[PDB]
Amino acid sequence: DRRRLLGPAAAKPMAFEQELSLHTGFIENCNGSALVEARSLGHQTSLITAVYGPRSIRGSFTSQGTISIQLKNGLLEKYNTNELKEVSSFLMGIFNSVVNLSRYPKSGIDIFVYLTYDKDLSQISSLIPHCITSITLALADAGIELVDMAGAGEANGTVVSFIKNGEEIVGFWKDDGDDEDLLECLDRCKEQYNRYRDLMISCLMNQ
Amino acid sequence: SLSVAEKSYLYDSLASTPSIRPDGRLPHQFRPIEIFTDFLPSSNGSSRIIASDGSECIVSIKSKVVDHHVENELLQVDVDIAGQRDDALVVETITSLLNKVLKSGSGVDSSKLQLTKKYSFKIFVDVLVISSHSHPVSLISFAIYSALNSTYLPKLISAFPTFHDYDMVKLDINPPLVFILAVVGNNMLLDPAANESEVANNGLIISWSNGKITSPIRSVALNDSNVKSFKPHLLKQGLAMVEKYAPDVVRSLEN
Amino acid sequence: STFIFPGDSFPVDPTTPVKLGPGIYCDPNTQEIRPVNTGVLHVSTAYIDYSSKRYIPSVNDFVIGVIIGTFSDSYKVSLQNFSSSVSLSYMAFPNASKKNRPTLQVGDLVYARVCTAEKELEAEIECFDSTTGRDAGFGILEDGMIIDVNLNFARQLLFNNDFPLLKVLAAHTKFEVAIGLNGKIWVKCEELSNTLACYRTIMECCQKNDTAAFKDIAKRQFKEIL
Amino acid sequence: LETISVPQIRDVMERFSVLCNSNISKSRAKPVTNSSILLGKILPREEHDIA
Amino acid sequence: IESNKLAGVLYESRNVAKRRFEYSKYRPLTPSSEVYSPIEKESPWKILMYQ
Amino acid sequence: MSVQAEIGILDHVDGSSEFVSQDTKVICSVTGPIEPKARQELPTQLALEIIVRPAKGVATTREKVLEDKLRAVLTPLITRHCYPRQLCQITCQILESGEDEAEFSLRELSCCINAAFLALVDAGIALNSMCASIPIAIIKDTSDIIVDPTAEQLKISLSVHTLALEFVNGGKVVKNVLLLDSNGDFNEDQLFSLLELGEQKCQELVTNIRRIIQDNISPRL
Amino acid sequence: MTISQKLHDSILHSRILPKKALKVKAGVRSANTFSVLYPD
Amino acid sequence: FQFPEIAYPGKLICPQYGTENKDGEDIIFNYVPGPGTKLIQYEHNGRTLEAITATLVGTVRCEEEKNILVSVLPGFANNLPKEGDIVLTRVTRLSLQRANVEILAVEDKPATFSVSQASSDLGETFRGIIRSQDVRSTDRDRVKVIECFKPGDIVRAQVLSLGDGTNYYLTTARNDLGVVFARAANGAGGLMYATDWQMMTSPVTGATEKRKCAKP
Amino acid sequence: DVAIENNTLSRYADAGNIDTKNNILGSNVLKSGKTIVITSITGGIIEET
Amino acid sequence: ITITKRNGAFSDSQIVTPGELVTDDPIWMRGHGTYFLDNMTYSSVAGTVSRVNRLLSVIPLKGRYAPETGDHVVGRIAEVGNKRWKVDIGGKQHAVLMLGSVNLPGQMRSFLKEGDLLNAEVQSLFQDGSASLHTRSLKYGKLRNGMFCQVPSSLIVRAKNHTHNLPGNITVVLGVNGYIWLRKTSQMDLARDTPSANSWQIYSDENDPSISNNIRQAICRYANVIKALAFCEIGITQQRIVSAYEASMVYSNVGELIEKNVMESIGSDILTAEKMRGN
RNA sequence: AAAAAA
Ligand SMILES: [Mg+2]
Repeated sequence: DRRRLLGPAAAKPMAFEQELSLHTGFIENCNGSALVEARSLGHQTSLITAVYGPRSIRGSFTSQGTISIQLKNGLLEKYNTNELKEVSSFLMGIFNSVVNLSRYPKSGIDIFVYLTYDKDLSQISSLIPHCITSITLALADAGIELVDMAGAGEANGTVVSFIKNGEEIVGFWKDDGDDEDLLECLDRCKEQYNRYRDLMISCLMNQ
Repeated sequence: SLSVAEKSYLYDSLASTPSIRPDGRLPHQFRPIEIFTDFLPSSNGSSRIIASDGSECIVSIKSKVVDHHVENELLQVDVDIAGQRDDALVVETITSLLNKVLKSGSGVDSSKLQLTKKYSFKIFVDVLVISSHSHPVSLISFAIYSALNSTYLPKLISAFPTFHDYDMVKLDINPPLVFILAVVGNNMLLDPAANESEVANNGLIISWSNGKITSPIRSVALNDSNVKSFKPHLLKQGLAMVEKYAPDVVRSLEN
Repeated sequence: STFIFPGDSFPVDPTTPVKLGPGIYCDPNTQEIRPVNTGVLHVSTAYIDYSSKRYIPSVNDFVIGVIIGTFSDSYKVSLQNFSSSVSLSYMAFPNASKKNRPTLQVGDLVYARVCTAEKELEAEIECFDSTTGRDAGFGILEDGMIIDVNLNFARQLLFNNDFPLLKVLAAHTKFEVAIGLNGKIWVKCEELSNTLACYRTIMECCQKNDTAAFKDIAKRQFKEIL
Repeated sequence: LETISVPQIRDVMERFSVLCNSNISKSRAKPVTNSSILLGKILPREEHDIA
Repeated sequence: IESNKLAGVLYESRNVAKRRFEYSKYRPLTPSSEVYSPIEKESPWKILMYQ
Repeated sequence: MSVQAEIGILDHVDGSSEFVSQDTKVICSVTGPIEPKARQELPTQLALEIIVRPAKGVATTREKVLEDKLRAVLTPLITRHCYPRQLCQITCQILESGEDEAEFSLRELSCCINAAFLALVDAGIALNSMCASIPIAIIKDTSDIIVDPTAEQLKISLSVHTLALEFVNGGKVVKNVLLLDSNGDFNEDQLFSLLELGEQKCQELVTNIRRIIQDNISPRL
Repeated sequence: MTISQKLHDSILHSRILPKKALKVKAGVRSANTFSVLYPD
Repeated sequence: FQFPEIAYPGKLICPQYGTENKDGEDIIFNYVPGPGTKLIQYEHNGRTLEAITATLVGTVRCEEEKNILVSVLPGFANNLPKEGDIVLTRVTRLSLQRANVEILAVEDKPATFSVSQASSDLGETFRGIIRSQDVRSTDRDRVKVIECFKPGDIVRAQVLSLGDGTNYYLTTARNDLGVVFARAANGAGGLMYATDWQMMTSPVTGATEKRKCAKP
Repeated sequence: DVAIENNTLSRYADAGNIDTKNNILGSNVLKSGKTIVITSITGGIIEET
Repeated sequence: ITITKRNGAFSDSQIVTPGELVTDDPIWMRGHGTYFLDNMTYSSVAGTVSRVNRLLSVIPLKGRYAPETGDHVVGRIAEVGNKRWKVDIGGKQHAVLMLGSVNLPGQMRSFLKEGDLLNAEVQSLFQDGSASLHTRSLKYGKLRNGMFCQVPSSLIVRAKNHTHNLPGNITVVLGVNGYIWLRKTSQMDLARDTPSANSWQIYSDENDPSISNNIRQAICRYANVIKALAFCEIGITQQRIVSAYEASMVYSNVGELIEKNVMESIGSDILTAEKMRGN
């Protein structure tokens, strides 16, 4: 590789109570940033979300804004690049309802979400509600108008995102798990949403 | 790319209580398709599907031999869309989605591809989308389904590697189906047209295996403009809609 | 000879007023005069002669350009490859007109002089001198052949009349010629064999660069085609 | 404004007051400290200078 | 002829030859290149003002 | 430290040069002032496009460092405000490593500097002053300072160095140090002892360079 | 690009990591389950 | 105001219309959305409802102009070049019939300015074009652009028309508009100050360059 | 000012509980002023001949 | 859902092919599809030999829409720059629409923007074959109050009037380019050709506030029959549409017309009816 | 995305 330093190509790699921590506005490189850390049982997750925008696009005739989300692997190389694109597509399907696009014509908002540390003692399903929490904080910190606070929860691999105080749904992610958990997951994630919502609102007011 | 005058017309027409589709279809009607099978001798299985809008998808089924103890995934689905990159956002999304739809521990029996206690058949599924005027996730799904129904592999000889030089094995399995739904106002829609998805408030991707709803189940945004939140009753309605009209489409594609 | 190097001290005393020129640079802050090129300093007037294959737009310079584009406001003419374009106005032609525009296609050779040439602005040329009877050979150059040479060989050929090129070529053949200061030389004859004979001479003379070797090369070149 | 009913303004206000009281007024969850799990200690560090 | 463009030229030539003159009053309301008139605009004083 | 150099070996380029030192041979070429790309345009100053390719393989991050270090030297040399909104393409191709290219890149760096400056002269670009670069190394055992070493002298060397100085007034007075690179274990005393021998040897190559230009430029005029 | 190379070159030239410090001292695993022992 | 003072994104502020009883007559308060607010639709009791909802975290301000305007003020984006505003720009390139620049900051209203943060090495920064006829009111026909502006010089101007979605159209016709900050020799020399309206001098090297200067 | 966090992202962060999934041999988090730096060290094995 | 599973597989008119000599007579005038080489005329495309008067040409079996002066076409705005509009009429090139070729009442994006459909007339032609659009008429303008559908350009022949009124209170705009627009019959549509023998709302983006379901399903059904006639490669005329719309009334639900066996039924019905009462 | 007659 003439772009980076990959080293010797003839070598081989190595072969062998909910708690939240929220911090926003700690990056001066962008317009809005957020830090989300969650520790539960034997599984903790720490990720960082950066928001760059809204910045004008030359020649753009779009009467509304354009959101782009990309997930990255900060340290541990676990999640496939194909799967990262899938979640990104899912995340954009959420905030396109959340973000007031009519406010930013001829403009675009780029969202970078760095997945730093994730310990585990499906798989990426559990990180999804934390990514939504991070982005919604980073957007609100950046100054981007949001119609409502976006939040979600993970119950038996079934992720569902809520707005308008859980009355409606802005995203639904079902992978593996089992059946007939429709009513249960909707009630369990709604509790996680309300919990994540109040902590998100408190996070923006305090600092 | 429709004008606002068209979008405002189609929305008011679809969001109405007696929802009128632009083509007259009922919320459960499917557009007429055409499926060709077994047209590739070099491959173990093949399929081709033509849609109403002119959408086309070619799916090829090939296989090899490898240890199933060193390989957890015996089913690899690759998607190549014409005029699109291999690292494109939509391409890698569908590539990742179909792999979850067809997986050894999701919607596909792993014992079916089991020959011996040591070696087993690994199936390579290739997808070539010639034309796409909408979300091909449902179109490709019907193509992979018909491709796995008509498949021929080298026939085994011993038990628990050698193969039969002439006679072949026909893989009989129940491949999963993926039905994309459109959420417009308070009404649910099956098989969204090109122009319908551009005004739809939201959308649903629902899978189907063994006469029952199964994972993956996603909520995709069919557009980037008129995307709005939806009530939970629409998800229960949509799922039930797929549930009752699935034995009809399965029965049709069976012949 | 007195050879000069960039950064060296300037021999000329700052007491007596001396007009500037190409080759020397006036520092916008320290106000000191220093050489920026390598060559021979000529003091009559103060300038430095240095070897350069690349031409730069300058006032009152005869150049041979090629039309690379035709706009509504002016012409886009390239005096040299990869260099920035030059603006040739429609009114820069003799017997100009308002509605009616001069007839020039893309690729036509034009012999014009540079009127206004700013460092930070697009240069401009005019197909009529300001002025020398309006006819110094200015205008469209029909047919013929052009040759790329260094700027040193071009200026000495046009200005200095002691240069044994037009003198030695006139004896071998009768022809009309136009020389630009951008390293372009346009020569047209009657028979094609004569034009080819002239091209091969200048090509060899520019390479060897010898004043007394002009007659020797011209003798063997014209006898080679026969 | 004279087209729309005036007492309806009192109606949509009462339906607005009963909307807020039955929505944002109800929220209860056990208080959780914002103590750092991993990077929360060092990332939002206040800028200090040394001489 | 050698460029096969003769059919087009004779076509455009006939359309030139069939050009009909008509007074400004009895001119067609739709502007065309097949009918000529001194004034082709209903309000010719409009373009005079904006100039 | 006997070297060899030629001027104007390339035809279709505005200016070129071919530098030879020991075994490392780096040929350079310069085209400008020419039309710049939209992304390279500088409203006031002059844009510099520097390209350095190795003798074997394709240009990697190693050569990206060589381009970055070479840029630091040629930048203050050229009077950028003489050519507003313009481009200068400087390409340095290494013909032979003349050393161990995997471990040391400081020999080729000095040669890329020398060849580039000569090309700048040939192309006829506005230069504020002159320049000269020499490779220096310090052996672990002998602990002596060697100016312009060889390949075998680098393998047993403790620390490698690179010096490039700017010269004014007949190539005698030093205006400022343009580039000073050092790699390996060395103290402060060895540093000031490096410039003591370096500045002496630099001026030796400056006056050596000056006479090369005279022999090539003068016959053209 | 430059930083990645500058970090690699400086570490290499500052003599921080010897090639002997990267030598892998292997071991064996025999069945008694499986017990692993290393030479000391 | 009987309405919540502090508002997070998604918090209900006030309904569509409002009214009160005073002086024996009904006064109608008309609530209209503003910067930070968004009129959306909610459902309750099987009946639709429209109410003003804040979209940005901050304090709610209810003001009236010679109707009640509901807006939310954060603790930049809203600021955008509009016809009549004064804008500080920097010359990117000079042509013969015009002079294009890039927008850096915009003057506020009662000095204070609003700095637009963008990358100047990309082109994401707003670009603007100053016509040759918009240089000065004196002799609008013939104007030498070389003797007016210069690459790198800072120019204070006022935007006339936005035109298309690419370039803004400015002007320096009035006295308080023109080249503000500039240096000798395209920035190579020392700093220069504005004396005469058509002359800029440098009280350091004694250099004088012809520019279009504003009034101190 | 310089404040760091070493061995926080490594698998050898905790003596008792060792991460079976994490392949990081050594790590460091650094923040000098506004700029933050996160370093992770991984490894590999190659046959030398 | 309908499927089709097939396994194992995937005064005369002269037919000519590229390279074939059509005639050895240099007298004829060279037209389209033919190139001249040494007094011989060769065909450049594959199709039928068209001999009309002095003009000799070859008609291709299939080709994009060729714009002619006076053609009533329906187009979509592709891009807007300077003082012009470039409209897509489904031709080889984008038709152009000058600012002086529209109606200004008493920032061009406030009138027409990317995505907007419109009907216009080909005012003139450029040398490259591009068409110059002209919307200055009471019959032309920005399109609304309906739905768009596309049929092959070779299925709609030129006519004196391309805007027809149909039973069901809807109106069709049969463009020569194949682009068709169905809409609710307005005041202009009702009385247009009749009063002849007897303005800021024209660029509005909003449709008619009151669209009855009787018209929506009419617009819907009229669209299904047109694309059905196109499915059978039948030339669409105002009579073919009305007949198909009436012949499709035997099907209660409108959605049943989307089927292949149903479309070919309506198509064959008109072909046999016009053949029976035509002779 | 200027052009032709007088
Ligand atoms: Mg592809």
